[PDB]
Amino acid sequence: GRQKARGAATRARQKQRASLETMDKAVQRFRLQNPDLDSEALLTLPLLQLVQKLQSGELSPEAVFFTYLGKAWEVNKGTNCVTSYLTDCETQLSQAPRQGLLYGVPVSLKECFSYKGHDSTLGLSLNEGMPSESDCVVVQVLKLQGAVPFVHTNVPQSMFSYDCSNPLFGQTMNPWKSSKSPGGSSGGEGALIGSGGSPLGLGTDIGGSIRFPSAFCGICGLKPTGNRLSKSGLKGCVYGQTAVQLSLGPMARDVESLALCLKALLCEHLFTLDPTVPPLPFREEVYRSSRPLRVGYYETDNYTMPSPAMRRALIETKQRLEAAGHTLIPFLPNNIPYALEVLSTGGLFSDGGRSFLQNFKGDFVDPCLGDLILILRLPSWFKRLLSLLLKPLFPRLAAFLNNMRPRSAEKLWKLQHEIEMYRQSVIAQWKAMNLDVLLTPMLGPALDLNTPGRATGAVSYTMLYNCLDFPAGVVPVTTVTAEDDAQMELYKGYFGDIWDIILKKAMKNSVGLPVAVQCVALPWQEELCLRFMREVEQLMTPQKQ
Amino acid sequence: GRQKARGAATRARQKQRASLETMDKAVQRFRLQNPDLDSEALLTLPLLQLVQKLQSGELSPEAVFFTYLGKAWEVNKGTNCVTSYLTDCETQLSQAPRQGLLYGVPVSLKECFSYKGHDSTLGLSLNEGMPSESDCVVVQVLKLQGAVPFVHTNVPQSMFSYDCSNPLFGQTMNPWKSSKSPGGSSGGEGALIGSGGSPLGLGTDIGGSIRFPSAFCGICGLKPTGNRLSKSGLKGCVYGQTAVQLSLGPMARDVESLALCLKALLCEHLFTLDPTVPPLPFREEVYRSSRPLRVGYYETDNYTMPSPAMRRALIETKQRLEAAGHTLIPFLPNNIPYALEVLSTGGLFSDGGRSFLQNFKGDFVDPCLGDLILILRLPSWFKRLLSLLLKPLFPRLAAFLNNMRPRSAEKLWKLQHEIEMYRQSVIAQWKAMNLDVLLTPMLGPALDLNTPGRATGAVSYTMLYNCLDFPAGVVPVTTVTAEDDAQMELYKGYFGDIWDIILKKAMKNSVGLPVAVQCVALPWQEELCLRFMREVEQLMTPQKQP
Ligand SMILES: *[C@](O)(CCCCCCc1ccccc1)c1ncc(-c2ccccn2)o1
Ligand SMILES: *[C@](O)(CCCCCCc1ccccc1)c1ncc(-c2ccccn2)o1
Ligand SMILES: [Cl-]
Repeated sequence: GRQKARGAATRARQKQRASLETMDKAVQRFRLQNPDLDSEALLTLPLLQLVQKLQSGELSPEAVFFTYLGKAWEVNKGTNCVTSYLTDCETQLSQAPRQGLLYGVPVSLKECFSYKGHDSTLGLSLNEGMPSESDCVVVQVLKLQGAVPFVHTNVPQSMFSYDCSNPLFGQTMNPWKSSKSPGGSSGGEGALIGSGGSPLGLGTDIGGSIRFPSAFCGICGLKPTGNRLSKSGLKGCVYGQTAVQLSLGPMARDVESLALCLKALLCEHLFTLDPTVPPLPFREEVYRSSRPLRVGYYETDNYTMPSPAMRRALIETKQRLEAAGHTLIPFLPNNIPYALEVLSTGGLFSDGGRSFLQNFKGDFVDPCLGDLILILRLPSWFKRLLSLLLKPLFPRLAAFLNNMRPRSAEKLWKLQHEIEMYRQSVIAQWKAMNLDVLLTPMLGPALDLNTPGRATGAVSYTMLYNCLDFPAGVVPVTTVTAEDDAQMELYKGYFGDIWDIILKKAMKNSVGLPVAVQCVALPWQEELCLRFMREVEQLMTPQKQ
Repeated sequence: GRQKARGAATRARQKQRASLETMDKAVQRFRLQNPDLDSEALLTLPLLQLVQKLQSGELSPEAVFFTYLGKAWEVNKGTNCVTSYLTDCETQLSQAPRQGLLYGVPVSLKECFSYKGHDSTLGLSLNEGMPSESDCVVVQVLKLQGAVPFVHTNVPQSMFSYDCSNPLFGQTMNPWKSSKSPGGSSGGEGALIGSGGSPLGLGTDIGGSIRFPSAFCGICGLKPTGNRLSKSGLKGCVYGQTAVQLSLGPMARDVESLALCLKALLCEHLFTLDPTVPPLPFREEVYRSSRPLRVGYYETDNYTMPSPAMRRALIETKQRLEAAGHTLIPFLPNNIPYALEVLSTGGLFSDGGRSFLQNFKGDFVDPCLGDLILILRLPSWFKRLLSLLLKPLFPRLAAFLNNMRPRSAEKLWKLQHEIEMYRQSVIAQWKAMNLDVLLTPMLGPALDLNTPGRATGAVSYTMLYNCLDFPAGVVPVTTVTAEDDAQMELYKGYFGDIWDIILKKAMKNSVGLPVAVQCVALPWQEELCLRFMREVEQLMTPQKQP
């Protein structure tokens, strides 16, 4: 029976179509009244300058809103990144608090950021036609800071994916190349911000879901420490999994934009609306520091062989940092295989997938999820026998499979404790070399559509820091050259298993696509992390001031 | 076989004896050289004044250290609160950083605060002769702030108890009345600080273990939000249970001492030594505020009927707050039975007790734990059958028994999510009435020895805030009167089960014993919480000296 799933799809498509139609009408009505508005001047302004002109009165909020609405609508045509037009938002426009740190700034939202009167489907049939009954906390704070949230953007079915397709709204494409994934689970945001259609957005990230789409689409993203920001009111599909913690964070065209966004969120409105978040205000002094940095670095995690473009990105950044006076120290977190295979996978799937799979009862399984659902459905004894068979030839596959089995509360306790010990073990490493920050590769360039679901190993660069729960952001530093792309033909991977084979093929045909590096700091050091991101932005892409 | 347990007891008792003997020799040697030191003047100084005089140079650190060491040794004689003399600590004395916020202050440590070269036994055989390899983080911070940690103090076997006895170092007694429990699991500290033998100490608290001993021994304690202070290096016996988190916090003779101790701990040293703790510095402006407060309150949680002393303590505090200009708003957190029976008990024993019971293999089970170990050992089906049998008669006993069973990772996720939602439910309730703070009763007067283990129900007043993970502190406000004590003979309890019956008997003969109220704020509001504790202290113990 798929009648219910087909009904949901038909309806979701109707709403998305209607929303885009409403956007078109609003944009045309505005343009007829403002024939002389220099829209490209306004669209190309960096957020900081846009904000200052909104604040001075030089730009009206309406001019900014409708110009950006027009561009969002245009870029959606080739990306399918927008799922819904947040229908209140013009009335919010007219009432945006004037002294707010984000006054007059349109902000895009990953679909799971609950918004009153709108579904947060996550691409699942069961969530369709169940509108949210209030704004989640961070949407409330944005609004109290004068921001104007205006679209929900697309995500892969269930959000447990670094691709971006679902059976409801379909497939989001990379704005730089249609055959490529925008990444995700925050892929809508990546596609939208990456093509100029929103100056600022929020995403979420449990295995790389802010960082993948940022990297793949050539923009900036920060995954803070999990509890730096509020997850109150967020839509999700598994509840009470605390071993590997969700984080929510900003995505934007530059580092300053992420900094401003954090500064606006980390205010009294957030702290009182959600007392469970520690009231740590944005430390501007740490963000603005120009002190030389002790920067740890690795060019590979020995788990996912990096692409030629990834490796060159890393070495060139290393080199410009050295040239600017920073100390670059080789550093690799210990026991990565164990963090990924036992701690991260086990933490994410301690119950064998059963809670997660309830979401798919009755539903279609998007092709971009691959065989994940098929695998999770297998009984525990079969996952185990399969694991023992695969171990000698494909130890990685064997490891994930074994750790995706159900267990007792007793074993989850043991797992939670190991996560905590691992965390302190890397902190210890870090302190022993006296690092300030850590520079790593970031998976790049964008994989072809429907391949992230088949290259699970490639999450190693990002998931490590979900497991450690350290702040981690990504900055675009280069684009893939023909030379980089030709060298993929020599890429073999460290394991030679199906994940390596698919990644080889998936990263081909990527000339001109953006490639990032990743910046990490210790827990609660989001300001230092951003300070480091700002430095990399400056040295590698000087033109983004 | 208890041959190993007996061996560990014999050794631990030798060490304790040797420790105390070393303390005596050091005290005697000092006193010989300082015949004209007014030790009572020095002992009776409040910590803030003591700190200032250490800081000016008017009192030497040696004077303060040895005078306090002498008092500790004296009060131990009738309390058995000291398990070990922290042997480095005279060398640390000589090297204590002069600009440190706690320069020259002797500090007592609950035995689970790891200290280089010493066991943290927790009263368990299996931890004896396994000396800690370094100081835990908060001990390091204390030392970097110029403090001088000097004794490990006693705890009930495993710490999972609000009495204070174990098979290794034995039973700690209340300094006010030796037939009474000092409370605990931080009972050593309560007994030591409560009789004058230490001006400041740190304890831990997962179900009330800072607040019970503070309340029972007539002193102050704060249980902060769990992750306000670093737990790195703390000794425990259950690993990876994150549903109901442990919290560490100060104990002292007044509120200002708690404030100073939090201020000294919340510095860059702690934050960089344990990056997992959010670097929230102590907000003095919030602590020193004298704004009128919206104070929620209840005289009873409808779970544990309060003793007459508890209820009067609560109403008199309510009344003085109103007299002082604060708004007192009736308020009771919703669904307390659920939070205690399902959320707290389940989170604490999600695995049916199996990890916890590992600690007791081969060991004696201290009488003061009651039947806890016997009940955890019971197979799951039998816990369940027993529970259905008890349900009609004793629903409370039935509930705990049912929620003490093992479950899957899947159900723990559901539970962890329920804890998180309940937390938000109470927060919403709290915001709906626009409270600043909450005033509740606090269990007591001190129960007789070996009865906390049989009055599990009486953790209701404190464990609620472990479950909610709100900062909660206790302040002494009155002592039990003849009239309060006479009225316990009419105490029936709300359930009439064996826990109500034992509490009635256990609080008997308590004239003169201290009785506290409890102060709560929202998560991360330790400064507001302490501000409110200060106000109750000012109104109810006006003769509490500066
Ligand atoms: C996003 O980070 C997910 C990226 C894809 C990670 C797949 C990891 C994996 C590991 C082992 C086996 C298979 C796959 C992301 N952002 C939000 C969420 C999310 C998911 C579910 C509930 C709430 N939030 O994932
Ligand atoms: C302390 O808070 C314990 C107070 C007693 C709580 C008993 C609650 C209970 C009993 C039976 C059934 C259900 C609930 C305290 N402080 C520290 C610790 C501790 C214990 C074990 C390991 C580490 N820390 O308990
Ligand atoms: Cl936290």
